[PDB]
Amino acid sequence: VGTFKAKDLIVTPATILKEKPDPNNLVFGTVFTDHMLTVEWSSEFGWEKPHIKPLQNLSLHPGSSALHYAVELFEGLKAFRGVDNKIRLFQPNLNMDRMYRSAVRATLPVFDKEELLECIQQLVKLDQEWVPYSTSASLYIRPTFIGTEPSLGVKKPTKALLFVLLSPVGPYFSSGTFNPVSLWANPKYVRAWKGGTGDCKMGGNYGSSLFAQCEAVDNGCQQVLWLYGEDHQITEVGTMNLFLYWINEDGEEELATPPLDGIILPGVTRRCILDLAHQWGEFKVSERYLTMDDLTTALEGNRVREMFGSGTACVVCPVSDILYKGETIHIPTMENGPKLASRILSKLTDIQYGREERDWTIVLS
Amino acid sequence: VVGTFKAKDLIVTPATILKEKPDPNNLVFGTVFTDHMLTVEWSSEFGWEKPHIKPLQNLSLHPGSSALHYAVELFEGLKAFRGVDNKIRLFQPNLNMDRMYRSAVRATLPVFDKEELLECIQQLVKLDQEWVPYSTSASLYIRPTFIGTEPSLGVKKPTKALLFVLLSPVGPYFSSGTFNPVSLWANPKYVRAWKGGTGDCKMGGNYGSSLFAQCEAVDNGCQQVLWLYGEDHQITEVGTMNLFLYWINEDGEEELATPPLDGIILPGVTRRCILDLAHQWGEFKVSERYLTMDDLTTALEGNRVREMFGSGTACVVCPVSDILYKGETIHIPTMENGPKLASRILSKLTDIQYGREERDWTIVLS
Ligand SMILES: CCCc1cc(=O)n2nc(NCc3c(F)cc(Cl)cc3F)c(C#N)c2[nH]1
Ligand SMILES: CCCc1cc(=O)n2nc(NCc3c(F)cc(Cl)cc3F)c(C#N)c2[nH]1
Ligand SMILES: *Cc1c(COP(=O)(O)O)cnc(C)c1O
Ligand SMILES: *Cc1c(COP(=O)(O)O)cnc(C)c1O
Ligand SMILES: [Mg+2]
Repeated sequence: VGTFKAKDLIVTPATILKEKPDPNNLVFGTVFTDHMLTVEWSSEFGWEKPHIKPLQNLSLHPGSSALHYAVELFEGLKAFRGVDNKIRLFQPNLNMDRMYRSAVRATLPVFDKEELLECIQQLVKLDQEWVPYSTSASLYIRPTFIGTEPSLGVKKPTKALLFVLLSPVGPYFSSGTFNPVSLWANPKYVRAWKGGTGDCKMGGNYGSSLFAQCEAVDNGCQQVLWLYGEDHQITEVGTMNLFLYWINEDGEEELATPPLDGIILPGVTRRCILDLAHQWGEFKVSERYLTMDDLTTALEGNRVREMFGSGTACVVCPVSDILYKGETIHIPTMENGPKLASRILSKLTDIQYGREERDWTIVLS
Repeated sequence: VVGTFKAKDLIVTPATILKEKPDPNNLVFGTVFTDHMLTVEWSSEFGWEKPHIKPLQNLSLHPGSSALHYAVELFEGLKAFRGVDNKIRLFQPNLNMDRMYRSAVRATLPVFDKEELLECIQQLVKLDQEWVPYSTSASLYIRPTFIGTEPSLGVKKPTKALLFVLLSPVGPYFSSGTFNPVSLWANPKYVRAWKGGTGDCKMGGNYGSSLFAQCEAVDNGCQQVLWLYGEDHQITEVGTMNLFLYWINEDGEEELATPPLDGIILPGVTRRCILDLAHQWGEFKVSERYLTMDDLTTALEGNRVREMFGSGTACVVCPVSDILYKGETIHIPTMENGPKLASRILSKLTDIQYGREERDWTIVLS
């Protein structure tokens, strides 16, 4: 039981460097930088020294448990080139906390969160010219942790690989504006269950999503609204946390989001939005159950203001419609500004690009 | 695009150095691999490439491959058996091809021609046929595997995939080669699968989530997990195996019971074979029915339980001796009852697998 250390980094620079992309023509998660971080683990010898080396294919035994039994987890965070040309990470300690917690739940080996964050800092530093020269683009950082056990028994792995990829990305939507989405709400598909891994960023949570999203697209919708339970609770939207801004049953202005009862991924963006809403103290902030009946009752009383997803790749993604029980239900998000969604995006973007000082950002090592 | 690969297009790159075969008595499940593997690449742009049989070697995967990030992956498990007549047989391999195809559609992995995949698997086993053990208690495990190799990090249907097949010689699941009854850990805190989920498919995402509960079982002195579901603590599966209960039921009737295929149970090939045999014998009631922990503890207090066992490909029939539940150890008298039915099932399935009797369930290697 132990950790790799950043002071042990072995750095092998690429001798052929790739052209950087146009920061205005960027598709999320498609372009990769020159270098990656890799760290090997075995039960026999523990953590090997960490390597920063050229981006390359992984060489994996075909029996590797990541390939058979989804022994795998990941993270997602961003580096931003500030208005002052200082590169900043955003809330990276929250990602290290979540990745450590996911590793325990996956039965992958633990590591020192500060050692991994310093290894990520050194990788971004080497590839810093990849952090785009744009106030609407960023560098996506993908820490990934896989079982590489070369045996077909279903068991805790005795071999693993932790690696980090970098990808320059633009706005999630090419327009760089709000592209409000239609949601497909079919209770036939359930993303997560009590006693499952839905509250960890484990790869096994995401395999089911593709089929339901393909069905959404066949029915003229862009994303899945994940429903849970006999009362059709609204939980998450695609790969994003779900917020509802409304007048509640008590006549109170409220920002509501489902609570962390085991079927909700505790998003870093979700945490930030709840912290902002509590700080502003302008309306009620509630982690509470929201059902489709709660929503349709509110819509018929003109009580709904905004619905939006939260997540790293999109930040704030408004919802305009839900298809449920054969009816298209309009959500008036875009007819209400969307004032709160816009205020949140502006605040987070100002912090990310260093337009205001914050404890939420760390300058590049 | 090429809609499916064909076996007639197989490219064979033989290994030039062959490995020493293992002792068929000293085999740990899924640890030893044969000389060759099958690989077939797919892209949305061009469809399926030609299939390759080549030496076992590492895969070269883009680190963004969706199998590694979002568990875009599934597998199968089936066996080849060297008969008492030295003919190698497969056991209902078309059921595995059907299950794998159905899982691929649910995963959004590309379709393939099930007959062409089975012919490629036959050619791979034929090349590595000396790996099929010279033992009536050992077999060759076949692991078809299908992974998303999409390099991009969006959560989306893959535009690149790899279908591959590994072979692994395996002995009895336990080195003793006799029944090693297990103790089960029953904790309703963890759930394997749920209604609206993918528990009825061999998708890798069903297994990664299970390891934590298995580790908790082991540190509480148990070998396997009894998977509970719902407010009434339905008993569903035992480890990675289907669950059978042989008992006198609530109505006083001798009964072999197993949970029903309601979407949270893997539809095991061994499970369906056991139900088919039990219906054919007609010596007791055969029921696909819900079973709860209360049903089981009530039966045990009434001395109504005869045998409990798992069914699956790697073990065939795996008896259960004990369950740890609500802080108490509950003895299951499987081994004090022979176990007569478990032994009879094992003997019948092994007689079919090793060609001691003719069966529509076996196919001789082409
Ligand atoms: C898994 C981590 C990487 C990642 C991959 C991926 O494919 N997506 N897609 C995202 N947004 C699509 C989307 C939308 F555009 C709108 C709504 Cl309401 C809901 C929604 F999910 C986001 C985000 N944020 C994201 N992140
Ligand atoms: C996933 C497919 C490959 C595979 C991997 C693996 O680790 N196992 N372990 C198995 N048997 C352990 C076990 C037991 F020994 C006894 C009982 Cl009651 C329940 C049980 F699961 C079996 C079987 N059959 C199996 N198959
Ligand atoms: C990552 C993730 C979230 C939250 O994303 P953040 O980028 O941490 O805000 C929500 N739901 C799912 C399924 C996720 O994978
Ligand atoms: C593979 C598997 C079984 C057994 O299926 P067979 O086709 O008999 O090998 C049972 N339960 C689970 C969860 C499985 O993965
Ligand atoms: Mg054909």
